Order: sequence, then structure tokens, then C-alpha cells
Amino acid sequence: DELNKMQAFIRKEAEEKAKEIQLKADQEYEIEKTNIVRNETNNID
Amino acid sequence: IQLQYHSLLLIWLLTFNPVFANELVQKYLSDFLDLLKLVKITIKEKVSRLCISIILQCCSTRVKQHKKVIKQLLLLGNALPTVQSLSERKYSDEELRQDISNLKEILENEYQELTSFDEYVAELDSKLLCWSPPHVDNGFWSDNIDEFKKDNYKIFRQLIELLQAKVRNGDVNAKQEKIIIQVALNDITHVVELLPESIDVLDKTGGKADIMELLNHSDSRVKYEALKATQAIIGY
Repeated sequence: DELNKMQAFIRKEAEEKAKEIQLKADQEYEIEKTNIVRNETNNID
Repeated sequence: IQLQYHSLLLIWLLTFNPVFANELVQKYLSDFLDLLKLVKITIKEKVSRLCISIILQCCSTRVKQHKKVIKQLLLLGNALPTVQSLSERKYSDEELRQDISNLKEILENEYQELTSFDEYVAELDSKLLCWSPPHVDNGFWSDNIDEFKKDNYKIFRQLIELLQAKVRNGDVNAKQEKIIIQVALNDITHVVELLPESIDVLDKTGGKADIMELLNHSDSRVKYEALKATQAIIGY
């Protein structure tokens, strides 16, 4: 009902907030993986 | 009264043979509960003694599966509490008092090995719940949360099936049915709050749909229980 809609909207807002957090964390992980790739290149070197 | 006494005497005579007693034990699971209720209601010493002897014969070691029969009787018909109440009550007949004491000792011995988990399992199997102390006991739920989720959440699946059956039976909206539905909703809410992995299983098995359907029930208590379950599910 109305109470469930507010809870679902809060979950939707939390999921939307998590989507930005996940994208930001993944972007940082992608940069970190690039640094790890450089270490892998150094191992290849 | 004379007909009931003669029937009880015939039942005891039949139960004197262990094979016949074992056969009659599975014939009517509620026979022991009915006999205990009749003994409690009746004030005749002879009738009470005959009922006690018949109850003891069913749980006697001579009959097959004596321990299993005694445990089932104590779990379903509340043999231990009835025997404890009878022991407290004073009986004029000495033989009836001795039989009641022996039955109480047997019930206490059977309940010593049993636990609250066995009682909960028996209640779930019988699909009867009337707000047992384990439902309202936070410690019991905390110590039995792992058991409920064990065996791929077999207990959770059984509770979901019972809730679905109550929802199907919600059209009658009987007082006992309403109490059972409320108890099932409380158990589902507890199993969702603790170890929330069962929440996904309940949602897959239509538990959320059953809760939503119960939210529109005419009964105020059932509606409140369904609202509490919904709040515990996704609500604040």
C-alpha cells in the first residue's frame, strides 16, 4: 500500500544511490586494475 | 456413563494385548487426547482408573514403538501437562492415584528427552498453532534460527506452505484459523528478521503474496499481523 510504496521508493532511492556508488567504486577499481596491469606488464617485462 | 465405562473397559482389554494396542495407537492419533479429556471431565473413580490404564497400555513398553508413541502423545495431546494437573488433584481411589502417578512419571521421562524443537516440529506437522511460548520467546527463535534454515530451509518451506493453506482457508476466517494464521505470520516475520536468507525463499514460494493477501483480511488481528510482517519485510 502507501507504506509499502514509501519503503519501495526508499529501496529504489537506495538502489539508485548504490548504482552511483557501484559505478564510482568500479571506476576506482578499474584504475586500480590498470595499476595491477602495469605490474603484470612489469612481470611480462 | 455406564456405556462410556463399558467402552473404556473394552478398550483397555483390547489394549492389554501389545499388538492390538499398537494397532489401535495408529488407528486414532487423537484417541489418547480424547481419553485424557474424558478422564478429566468425568469424576467417577472407576472411569478415571480405566482411562489411565488404557492410556498407560498404549504407551506401555510391551506395545511396539512405546517410546515413539509416548513422545507423540506428549507432543500432540499434551500428556505431560494433563498428567501433572492430575497428580496435583487428589483422587479418592488408591489404584487410580497410583495409575495417575505412573502415567505422570512416564510422561515426565518422555518429556525429559524431548525439547521445545520437538514440540515446534509436532505443531508444524499438525498445522495447529495457538501462540505457543516458543513463538513469543526471543531466545527460542534465536537458538532455533539455524534449525529453521537447515535442510535448505525445510522448516521455512513448511511454514510457508502452512501460511498458504491458512490463506486458502482464510475464507472461513474461523477463530482457530485466524489464530493459526497470526502465529504463522509471526513465525514468518521472525524467520525473515533473523537469518534473512529465508526471505528470498518465502518470496519465491509466494510468501510475500500470501502476506499481501492477508493484509486485506477482515479480521483486525490478522490484518495487524500481516502489516507487521510486511513492515519487517521491506518496511521501516
